[PDB]
Amino acid sequence: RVTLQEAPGTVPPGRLPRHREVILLADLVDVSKPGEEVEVTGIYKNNYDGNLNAKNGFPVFATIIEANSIKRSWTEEEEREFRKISRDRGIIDKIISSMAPSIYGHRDIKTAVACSLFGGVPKNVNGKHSIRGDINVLLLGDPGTAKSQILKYVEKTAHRAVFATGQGASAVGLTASVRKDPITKEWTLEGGALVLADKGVCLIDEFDKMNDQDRTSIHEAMEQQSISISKAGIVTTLQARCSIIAAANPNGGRYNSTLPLAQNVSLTEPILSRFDILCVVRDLVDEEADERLATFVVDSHVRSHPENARQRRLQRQRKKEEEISPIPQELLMKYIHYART
Amino acid sequence: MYKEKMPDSQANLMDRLRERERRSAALLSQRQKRYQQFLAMKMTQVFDILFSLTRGQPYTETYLSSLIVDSLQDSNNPIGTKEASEILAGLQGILPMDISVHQVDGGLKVYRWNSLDKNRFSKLL
Amino acid sequence: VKKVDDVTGEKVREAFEQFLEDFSKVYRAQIEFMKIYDLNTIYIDYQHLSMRENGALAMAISEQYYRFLPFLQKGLRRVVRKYAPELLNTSERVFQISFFNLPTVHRIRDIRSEKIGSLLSISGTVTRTSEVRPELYKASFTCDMCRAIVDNVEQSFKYTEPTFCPNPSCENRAFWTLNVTRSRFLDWQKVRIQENANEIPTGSMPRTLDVILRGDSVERAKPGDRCKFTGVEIVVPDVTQLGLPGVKPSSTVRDLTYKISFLACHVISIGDQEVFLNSLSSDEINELKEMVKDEHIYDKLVRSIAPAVFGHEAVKKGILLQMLGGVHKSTVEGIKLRGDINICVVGDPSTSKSQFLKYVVGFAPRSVYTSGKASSAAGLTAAVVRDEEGGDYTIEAGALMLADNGICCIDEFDKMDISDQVAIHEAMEQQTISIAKAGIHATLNARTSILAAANPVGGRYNRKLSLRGNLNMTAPIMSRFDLFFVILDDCNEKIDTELASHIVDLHMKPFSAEQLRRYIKYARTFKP
Amino acid sequence: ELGTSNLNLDARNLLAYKQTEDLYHQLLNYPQEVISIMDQTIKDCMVSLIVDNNLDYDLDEIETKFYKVRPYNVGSCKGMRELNPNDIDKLINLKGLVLRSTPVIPDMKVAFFKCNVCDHTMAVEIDRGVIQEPARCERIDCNEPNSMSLIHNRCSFADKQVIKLQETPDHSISLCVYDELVDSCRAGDRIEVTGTFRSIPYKTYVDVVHVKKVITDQDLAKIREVAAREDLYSLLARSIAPSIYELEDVKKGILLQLFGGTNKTYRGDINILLCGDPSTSKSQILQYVHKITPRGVYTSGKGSSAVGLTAYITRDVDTKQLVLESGALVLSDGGVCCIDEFDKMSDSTRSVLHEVMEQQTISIAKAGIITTLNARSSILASANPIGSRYNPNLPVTENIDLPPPLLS
Ligand SMILES: Nc1ncnc2c1ncn2[C@@H]1O[C@H](COP(=O)(O)OP(=O)(O)O)[C@@H](O)[C@H]1O
Ligand SMILES: Nc1ncnc2c1ncn2[C@@H]1O[C@H](COP(=O)(O)OP(=O)(O)O)[C@@H](O)[C@H]1O
Ligand SMILES: Nc1ncnc2c1ncn2[C@@H]1O[C@H](COP(=O)(O)OP(=O)(O)O)[C@@H](O)[C@H]1O
Ligand SMILES: [Zn+2]
Ligand SMILES: [Zn+2]
Repeated sequence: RVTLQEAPGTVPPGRLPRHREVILLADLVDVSKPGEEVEVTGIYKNNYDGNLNAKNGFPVFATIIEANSIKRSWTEEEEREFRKISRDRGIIDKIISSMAPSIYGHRDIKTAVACSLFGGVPKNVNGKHSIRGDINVLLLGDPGTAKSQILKYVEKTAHRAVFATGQGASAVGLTASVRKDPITKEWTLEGGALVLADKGVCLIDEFDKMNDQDRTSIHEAMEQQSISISKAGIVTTLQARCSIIAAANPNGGRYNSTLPLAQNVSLTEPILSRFDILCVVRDLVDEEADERLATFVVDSHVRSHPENARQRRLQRQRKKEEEISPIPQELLMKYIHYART
Repeated sequence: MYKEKMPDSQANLMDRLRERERRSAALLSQRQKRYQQFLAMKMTQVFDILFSLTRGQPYTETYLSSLIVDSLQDSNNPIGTKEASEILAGLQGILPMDISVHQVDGGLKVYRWNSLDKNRFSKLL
Repeated sequence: VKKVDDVTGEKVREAFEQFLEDFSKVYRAQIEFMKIYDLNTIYIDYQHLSMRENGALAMAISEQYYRFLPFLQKGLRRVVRKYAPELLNTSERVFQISFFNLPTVHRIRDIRSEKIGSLLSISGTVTRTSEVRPELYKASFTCDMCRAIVDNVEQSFKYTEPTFCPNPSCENRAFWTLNVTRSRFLDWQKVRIQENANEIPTGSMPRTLDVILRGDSVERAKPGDRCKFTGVEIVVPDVTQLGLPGVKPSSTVRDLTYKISFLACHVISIGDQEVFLNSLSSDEINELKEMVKDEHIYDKLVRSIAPAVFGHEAVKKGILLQMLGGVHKSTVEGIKLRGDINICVVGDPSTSKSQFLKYVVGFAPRSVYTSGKASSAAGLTAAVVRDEEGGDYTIEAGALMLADNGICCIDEFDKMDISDQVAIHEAMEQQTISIAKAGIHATLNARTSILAAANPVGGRYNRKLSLRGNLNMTAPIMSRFDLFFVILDDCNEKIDTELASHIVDLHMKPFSAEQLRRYIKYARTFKP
Repeated sequence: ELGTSNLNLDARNLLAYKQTEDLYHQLLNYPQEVISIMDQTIKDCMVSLIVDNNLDYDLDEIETKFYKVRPYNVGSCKGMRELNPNDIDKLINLKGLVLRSTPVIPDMKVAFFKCNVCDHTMAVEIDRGVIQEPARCERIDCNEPNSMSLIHNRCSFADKQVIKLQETPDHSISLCVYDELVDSCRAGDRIEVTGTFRSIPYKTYVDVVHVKKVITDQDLAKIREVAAREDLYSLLARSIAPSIYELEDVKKGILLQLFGGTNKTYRGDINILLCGDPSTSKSQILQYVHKITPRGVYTSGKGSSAVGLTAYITRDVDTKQLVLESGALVLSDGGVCCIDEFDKMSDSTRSVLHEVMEQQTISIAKAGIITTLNARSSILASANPIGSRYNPNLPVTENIDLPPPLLS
């Protein structure tokens, strides 16, 4: 018996994730493990008969799916357009400019975001040695620098993204939680946010203000891309192959330009060593830069305001996308998926 | 903006203020009449509450007035508690034949309305 | 052998069929719409039901609804066979009726045993919900001795086996085989709601109740929503009555305990110029229009917030603007722009800063009042608590999730511990609450406007120093308040004389407070 | 004239008249019989005064309905703990304060049985808590035995509620109420009880028959005489506390605090702080006030906490709503509380005093609980000065260890 949960990027706004019980029979066992994404074909049947008719009010049952076949992929029409795009000279600059178009400036951050989205090669050299393939990014700066809304673009762009807040997270919740099976009464383990974000990206906002233990829980995940646990006799390690994007504020809430980085933050050199790219932001004042930023922001707020009709509205939306980005965003998402694949 | 650039009126500005003054009371009276009509029209959408699910007689006016508010009226057009009390008091005057509530010692106790009909008596407005 | 007939029920069914045939035939158009779109449930406006026979039909149906429902169901299915027999086809006559638009709405406070078996409407804030399940509406059984079949075995609130084998040539009883293919099922859901804040007087605790939903109406209830239900009250067996004092009746031995639950058929959540305007009458439109089409309305509304507090006009403007928060925007990139406005006020221990909070919580359609030291991190955002009916966790609404799309008031803000001030930040800027604790990984709506009150670091305003040294709040939290006021006290005689006069008149005793809610309900929809 | 379904009989008239006192002494063991007789007596009296006297004509609903009578001022008994096993089922009178209420619980009155083979329906009612299932269908044709079945939601029930009351005999007792008596008593109600003391095969509980939600002219003459004499203030100060010499201003202030201001809807809860030297008689005054004033609670700031003052609040599985374990500060509702060692109160506890003194309320928002509680009370407090003695070489504000927001 295996539980299938809604994909992290597919949860509807403001609702808890839905899930169903899936029954694997006839040698269809061990086809999947926690963290894997699968598609299954089966029969929608009811089998929860018993005391439920009297324990809860009125006679009711519960539904399960008995699995028949399961599977853990691109047409030529998509690859042709991808290869058409790939031959453009200087494609890197278009891709970098494509990240979060409504955010003005911060190109040195946008490049890091794009690089983390594409990622590298997890070179398992000779098997006996391994290297993490994903880039870790820390966004440190003063308030009013969009260190948070960038994560609200990675969450909407990457194939599988998980977002968490520093004080709204727990060490058990992020890594893994222990459960007792309702049928076999045995100790069982359920993956946390890092296990869910496997082969994806994990987002942690306000990374500085979380308690020290929840911050410590991220140590193994940032380099081993795995979760090691020993609770209630359960000893196992899960895959947590995800990149981490963290946003934080400096000590006192404003960056002291006259002091080093190793003094402006409550973090420590170990934690900083697990990152690759550190983006330091100053909210310094200047008439020209401020005028540029304000005239960009006011037009962004003009655009985002409301105002075969489906086709016409899609055309108008893509027109607005062209007004601000060189690449259509659906094509960018597909391109990122294809490149990672 | 600066639209009032050259309204070069004569001493008739005093007569303009007379126009402002001497008819303001008429507008206030019209606003009061409009509130009266507001109540006299909302009572048409209230008596269904009384008709539907109240046949006993333990209901004091304090209960029914608090039941007109925090009710179907809690909607695109909310209503106030004192407005609900005014509605419930005006129902007796507008329908003498079915409501004869009397002061007990403090406040009013409302009994089971006879309810000959529902809305045909609104013609008196 | 002829069974006993309900002649009143037959008359009711005939009247209901005549109502269906004569009402104008919009409901027959609804039936055709259901046939076109493959719909299971028909919906009936109660005020349409109450406009035939002076509404006596509706009264009779409502006051004994649990009895008369089968007759109306029979009438409707006869009508559908008369006009749309294809809806009886499967791949077998499942059909539901849902009434809405009740005139009266009843509180959890006013639940009585007299209301049992009658149609009524209630409203309450949802706190916990269970997952949807299938319910055995009508079952069928096959005999065990012989192989006869028994259809249409309605399972009234309990698992019910057939009492006899229909063929007299068989003596089967107390043993049956349940069919799971010819039998038909329906959706099931339970909603656990709470009494609203404006119902309970101060010093009184809110009541809780469990509400039952079935059919397609399920999943339309979300936590934190001021939902509204329509249906009938039904009692269900209870096991917690044991140990109570007083004589308990017995059946002969068997137990006969009960507890009260509400079954609702229609679900709606309370909440674009023309849509709103078409729901108001001419006089209502005129009354709302006077408050909009006048030259000085802005100053008039400024001079109307909290009329008991003298002076302090800046905060009166601020609260008025906060109550009409900005339009929320979503970028073509999908990034969302926050629209709600936060306000912080700091004053000396003498200036009336708490009365603004009390006026807001007493006036706002949705509002929650709390104290800085009394509040905690879990009590503001959301609480991770073990759920009933299972071993998994489930959220509970904190101070921020409650009064969503409303104003949240916090007093003694500077007294709050920083570790539980931090959690308010995400709601203050992202309008969301993110949870990654104990099997919950969802992100919740936190569209709330934060209103706070605080005191300087030394209680008194140390007027020797500047604004920088008199506040313990750091830059990150100060940056998130769209408006920020520091009000002071001075020994000016002309001010203190009037202040004394009015604060003494208080102890001696343009637009009314009721009108402001009506105005805001119209104003809030605009998108400049 | 009244459309009411019951009459509150002025049971103090039973003691004001001789034969009714004898009736009380006879009735002490049999209230139910007299109440049942009085129901029919009321119906007959109504019928007579309406039609026999030809004064009214509205009779039908009164004729058909059932009435009750509730005596509300019966003479009190010897006290709850003094009641004997043979005092059970006797009419009793008690007093106290209500704390908690259970939700509305329906109690069976009518049973609706339907025959499951011919749909015939029988009306069955409960007599003395007994359900009698019909053995066979009553129809001449349908004689199938045991075919009668009960439809749960076509039955009729009545409201039953359990209310918790802290009783003070002339300990807590959980009362029982039925019919319109439910939800008439709520948390915090000041209650006098007239009903039946019960213990049945054995928990002690009261079947309430009525509930009350609440001197000589020579005393008036004495009050007027004391008020008229010119030394009224001097005499009052002199007689309040003999062990404390002089201190006219302190006497006047504390007596004024006992008098209290006017309450309008703006309370009059006067609060006084003693900042004298740490050897002046101040504990002797507060300890005496705790005994002379109408009863309150005596507390100390050092020996108190935030939970100790306000309350402990938690949900309940049985009640399905929040319940409170009242603290001293809320227990003093409407009375007077004394707080020694006010300078030693913890900061978290001191934060509670703010909203208490500013709005007479306490708002709490924690995990699963969001509610406000009323704590309207007057606070008399004593606080030693900073150091071993009051030092006039320092400012008066600096001699007190209370922050400006609390001190001002
Ligand atoms: N460089 C920028 N260009 C355009 N808009 C910006 C920029 N920086 C910040 N903003 C605006 O300011 C807000 C910053 O939100 P947030 O990400 O919470 O700030 P931070 O995380 O830096 O404290 C965003 O809503 C965004 O619209
Ligand atoms: N402008 C005003 N009008 C009326 N009353 C006022 C005004 N300013 C102050 N007050 C009175 O002073 C008191 C101030 O209390 P407040 O400063 O709100 O306490 P806290 O600082 O604990 O919130 C209020 O009870 C109020 O009655
Ligand atoms: N004016 C006075 N009248 C009666 N007793 C007094 C007076 N002044 C001091 N005392 C006595 O001095 C002792 C000290 O009491 P008090 O000063 O009230 O508290 P503390 O011992 O905490 O300072 C008490 O036993 C009291 O009887
Ligand atoms: Zn058979
Ligand atoms: Zn029969």
